Amino acid sequence: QLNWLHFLMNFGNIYANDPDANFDSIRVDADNVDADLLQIAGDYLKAAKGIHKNDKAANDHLSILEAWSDNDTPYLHDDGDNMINMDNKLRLSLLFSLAKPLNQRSGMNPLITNSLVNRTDDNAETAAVPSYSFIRAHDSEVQDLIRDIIKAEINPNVVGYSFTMEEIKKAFEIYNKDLLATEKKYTHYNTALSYALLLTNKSSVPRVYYGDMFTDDGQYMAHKTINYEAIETLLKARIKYVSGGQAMRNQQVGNSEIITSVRYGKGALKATDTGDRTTRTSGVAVIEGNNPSLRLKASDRVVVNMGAAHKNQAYRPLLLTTDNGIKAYHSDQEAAGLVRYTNDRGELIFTAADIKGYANPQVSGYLGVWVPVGAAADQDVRVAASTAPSTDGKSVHQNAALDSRVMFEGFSNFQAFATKKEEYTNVVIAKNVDKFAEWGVTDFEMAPQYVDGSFLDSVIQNGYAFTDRYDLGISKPNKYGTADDLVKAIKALHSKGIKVMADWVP
Ligand SMILES: [Mg+2]
Repeated sequence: QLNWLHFLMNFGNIYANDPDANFDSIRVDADNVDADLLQIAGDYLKAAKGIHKNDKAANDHLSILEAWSDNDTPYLHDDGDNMINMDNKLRLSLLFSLAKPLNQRSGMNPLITNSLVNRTDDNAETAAVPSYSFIRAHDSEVQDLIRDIIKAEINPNVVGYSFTMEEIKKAFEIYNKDLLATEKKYTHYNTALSYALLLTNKSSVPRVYYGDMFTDDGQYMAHKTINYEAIETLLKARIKYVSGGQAMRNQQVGNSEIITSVRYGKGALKATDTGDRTTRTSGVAVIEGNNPSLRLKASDRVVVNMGAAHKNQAYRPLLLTTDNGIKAYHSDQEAAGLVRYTNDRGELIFTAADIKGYANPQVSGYLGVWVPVGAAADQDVRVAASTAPSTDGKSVHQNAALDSRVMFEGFSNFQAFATKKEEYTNVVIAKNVDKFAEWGVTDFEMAPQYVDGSFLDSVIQNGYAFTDRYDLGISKPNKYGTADDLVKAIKALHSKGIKVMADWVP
């Protein structure tokens, strides 16, 4: 229903008499999506928000399709890029090359080529097709893993997803211990390696999942994951360093392989571009392996071309793999003891002294990330959207301005129920908006707000009549707080210029 969409996009106007309390954008939350409905949703955004006119209008109302497939990408593209779809091939490359157990783990080449964008050499001012990229989401796998854990370790007779509260309790004890284990029976390997690629890739809007920075269970933002520090470090570095063209390479070395991923720096689309002073102190190198047994030969070298702005230059680590986890460096001074140089050609050179396989709770393989020395404390290589008219018939354009955005899926289906007002998700969001701004979050994907411990979207969406979808914590609190708490959260995100995405189930 399009009149329910109209209500959601005017919730601030209708409930609060306050346009600053309106949602900015739409998550089209499908089973199957009819192409006709995608066209009508696009028509709403063009008529109401003028997204066809220029990138500033489009990027202030950036809307997505969630249909668990790539299938609608051609139709969305042909209909004028009025919303962006997921890059499902890249998600599957991250899952199989990095996250899977060793006996199912793919070679690393798909991380480069098995995507909407072949990132071997991505030098485009504007990518052909816009997208968002992610590794996990609220319904990507946890419900399945909790079922697997209960079936294997607690109750082998369980039918479907019909669990007792005590079964889910016990299953999360096992799940949470597995997150902290080197040898993982259930949970994903190499989360930080997946985020290092997601947050340095060109030509996609990355979406960070709440449950990769905080525990999937327990109170909102109460318990940081072991990967919180690595992911926060990458998010802050993305603002400061991540710009320009991309090169990805895949080298056989010793008994295994590595990939390299380079961004040339702001104002350098090609490896030959020299750019300006800001190009010199931006860009990044990511080095990854997915094999804990990786050992380089004494003669093995990994030569990493940083681009023509980076000849004869000091580099320092951002993230390095250690025996026990990942060390983060928060300044040039903190990394002073590990400075290395590019040569006359702008190449970093790594050896067995730098790269080997590790097995720890965060890494199954290898991660190293390097940034140029000398960035100002306030350096920000993001760019604002153009107000010049769009001239190709498309609304959303995957250019440097869209690449500057970060989406945050700001909920877990398995969050604990608040025991006091201070624990309500929407109260906590309002209190912590400075943190989302620090991370470069531009688009905040909120939980469904209408009026329950269900963790299956199927059960939730079946459990509420069409009138229930107008009750956004109004008749009684939703799981996330009162309607007034929702209004305050939307206004708080707007106070930092962060856009807020409504969950629209057609
Ligand atoms: Mg969905």
